[PDB]
Amino acid sequence: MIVILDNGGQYVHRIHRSLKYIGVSSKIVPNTTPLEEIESNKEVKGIILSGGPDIEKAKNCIDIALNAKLPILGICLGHQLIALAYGGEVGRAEAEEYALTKVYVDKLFKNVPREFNAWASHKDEVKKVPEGFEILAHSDICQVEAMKHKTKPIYGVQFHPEVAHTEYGNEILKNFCKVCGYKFE
Repeated sequence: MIVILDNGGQYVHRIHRSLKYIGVSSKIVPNTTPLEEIESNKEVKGIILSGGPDIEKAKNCIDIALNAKLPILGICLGHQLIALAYGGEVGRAEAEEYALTKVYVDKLFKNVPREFNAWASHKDEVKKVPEGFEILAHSDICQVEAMKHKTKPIYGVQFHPEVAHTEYGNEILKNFCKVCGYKFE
């Protein structure tokens, strides 16, 4: 089971519907869900922090990003929240509207080409990557399209892998799920 923190965005049900596509069970919980509740359910093998319009209403994800023992994928707001949580920096970015963005893989991306089109907003972006993290990908307009913690199973993506408009979206979700112990036969 994967747990999805609902940070309020339009694409949270889509996360559940894409994980289903690749045969991964998931459930949406409100983003005020204490970390203890999530980890007491031993079926939960990973966490997704969803997209969301307001970082100041998703403060509890910072607690989850720092303290969880399970793997974490942050998506857009969630990517920014992981960055903030380890003492990285977030700021206004280049363009608010969801658009197709060419992403360059600089190093999650098993079975994915070096360039691919991703569905992304750039209202906000990680300005400073925290200690213990490294950039996995970038676009022309965004230095940090994806990142991961070097030793902890924690991943962020500025773009929405759950949206069909993202090429290899389900492959990216599936690579995350493999880290969460999921077998794909």
